[PDB]
Amino acid sequence: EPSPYVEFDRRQWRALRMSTPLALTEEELVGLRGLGEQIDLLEVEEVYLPLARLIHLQVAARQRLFAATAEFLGEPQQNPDRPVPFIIGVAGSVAVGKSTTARVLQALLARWDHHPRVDLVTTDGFLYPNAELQRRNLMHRKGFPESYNRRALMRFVTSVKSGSDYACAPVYSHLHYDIIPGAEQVVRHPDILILEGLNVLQTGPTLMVSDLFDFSLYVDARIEDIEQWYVSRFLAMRTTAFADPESHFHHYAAFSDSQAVVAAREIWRTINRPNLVENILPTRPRATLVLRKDADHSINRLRLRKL
Amino acid sequence: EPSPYVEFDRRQWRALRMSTPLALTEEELVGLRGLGEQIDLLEVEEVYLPLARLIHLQVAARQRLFAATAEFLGEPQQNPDRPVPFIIGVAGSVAVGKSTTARVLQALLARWDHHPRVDLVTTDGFLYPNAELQRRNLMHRKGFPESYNRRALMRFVTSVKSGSDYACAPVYSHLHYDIIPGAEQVVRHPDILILEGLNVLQTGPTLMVSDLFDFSLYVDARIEDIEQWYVSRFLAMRTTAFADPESHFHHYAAFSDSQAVVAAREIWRTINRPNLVENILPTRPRATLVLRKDADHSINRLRLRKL
Ligand SMILES: Nc1ncnc2c1ncn2[C@@H]1O[C@H](COP(=O)(O)OP(=O)(O)O)[C@@H](O)[C@H]1O
Ligand SMILES: Nc1ncnc2c1ncn2[C@@H]1O[C@H](COP(=O)(O)OP(=O)(O)O)[C@@H](O)[C@H]1O
Repeated sequence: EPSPYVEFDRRQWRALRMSTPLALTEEELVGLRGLGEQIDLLEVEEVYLPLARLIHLQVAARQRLFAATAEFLGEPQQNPDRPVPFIIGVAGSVAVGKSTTARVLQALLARWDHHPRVDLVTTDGFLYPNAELQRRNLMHRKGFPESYNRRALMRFVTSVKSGSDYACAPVYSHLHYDIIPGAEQVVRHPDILILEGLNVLQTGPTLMVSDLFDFSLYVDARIEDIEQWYVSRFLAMRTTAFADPESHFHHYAAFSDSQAVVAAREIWRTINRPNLVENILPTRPRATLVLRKDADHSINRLRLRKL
Repeated sequence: EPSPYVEFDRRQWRALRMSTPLALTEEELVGLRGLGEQIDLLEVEEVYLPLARLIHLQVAARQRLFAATAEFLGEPQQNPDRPVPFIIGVAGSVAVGKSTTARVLQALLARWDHHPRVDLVTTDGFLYPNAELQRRNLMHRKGFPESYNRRALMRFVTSVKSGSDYACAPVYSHLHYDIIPGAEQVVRHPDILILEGLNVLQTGPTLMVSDLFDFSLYVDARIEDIEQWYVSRFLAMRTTAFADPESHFHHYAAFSDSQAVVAAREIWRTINRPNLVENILPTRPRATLVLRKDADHSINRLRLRKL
């Protein structure tokens, strides 16, 4: 039976790397991975390099596509130095490694000879402020579709892909657990934009951001494995993030392995798991490429969307 | 504020026709329109011709796109005489003229110099048989998402776009109001496939048909105007379709204008309107091109998706 997909194991996937060059040191790579992520240069070669290639083969191809509409409408032509921004989306559960994958990807893509302006934006900054969240009674739904100002989010990406000179996005603080007053991230007509978020790939009664993606990634892994990464990281943060007195979570630093595990699991059980099951996972089918990571965080399976 | 859309009035739209040739007589056009549709050669020139152009500009462009993935995967190349089928979807309410628009489009596209194999398939044949509908208690939800064997529908389109030599689809009888036993529509690797249906443009927790469209159309019009076309056509069918003794609706032929109007409205109120409002209209935002028709069935506004 025919399928819209094609799957590989790392062995099959790596052979598609070809000549793509590795332009990242093992040290640069470090400042790119988040706590708990195992990414090393090898994985960047057998997995991220082919991927970088695929994306580059499509950037050109995807443009012939907008050219047509421009030609059809009988408009000016190029401005080879201001084409239509290539939008890439990275989706996946909390603690699955999206940020690592997105930062690495941005590092690889920016380090290509064109030296493209590759901007990265997370939907974090599009959550509603805690005050506003409390108003709607959503302080325990942070991450669910309704906890984001999607109108703003959509306005943003649309602006960037429609060729605006610059666009602004609010900024979220993981330290204070809230939106930073007056903080803004300005994006100036990038060549490529990477939007990272749990709910980037979702669809709805209104034109959404997933409808503006030219390529998409879904970082996947077993649910019990992700809970594990989540709990584990929670305990680990007792001495890194939580250790800071300014942290909205400083009280967890004192917890014992045992209590921390109990706490980490309750949050996972009442917030992140339900959201992953009800909102995130149902979007996985639409991702151009799904990266299957096993229990050790290693990506060794991939599902590509050819149709 | 930037938008993913661009709108035109017929005046602006017609100028994009250019040189596109009219290869249809006023007589050929006739056997293409359904009862009540006002389409004439003029509209085919000021509206359908530009559209035919746009589509042709994209067929080429859309292919450079699959080429890339083929090149990336390091596969054989062309077979210029078996490229990836261009899938087009035509959505819209019951009685809005989809079938006319789809048949005309197919006529125009087939009559292009390449003389492409342009097949047209309606989702009608993918409804569940009345017996099966009765089992699920859906005899009054015919047209709603759940009244279709979408797995089959998806299997079909996927097969055709994945390059199969041929694919089969069941056949629906408007006369007997049910699926025709043993009837099948065989589609052989067309160059272009047009899928016509109320719910073609919808999205869901699973990869769907709308996800395989390379271009899409949404025939629109005011809701009170469509009800009008529906009721009006119901009465008109008393002497055409319903007049046949074999019709599952032959009993309506006898109705008086007044009773028929009462009946037509109850069906519209309890079936077609709810479905249009709850399922069809919410998909309009995702259509590549929306054709706004006014009360006289004339299309004089269009909304194009550039993003
Ligand atoms: N409470 C926290 N305090 C500080 N940093 C955090 C906190 N929670 C998560 N982070 C970091 O911010 C990012 C959050 O990632 P998550 O939201 O867990 O998605 P993912 O792990 O897939 O990137 C990661 O870099 C994570 O290490
Ligand atoms: N009860 C019926 N009997 C015979 N033909 C019908 C009947 N209802 C609709 N048709 C015809 O079949 C097609 C049904 O179209 P509809 O399902 O009303 O969508 P649309 O009008 O947008 O094409 C049209 O050609 C219509 O004229």
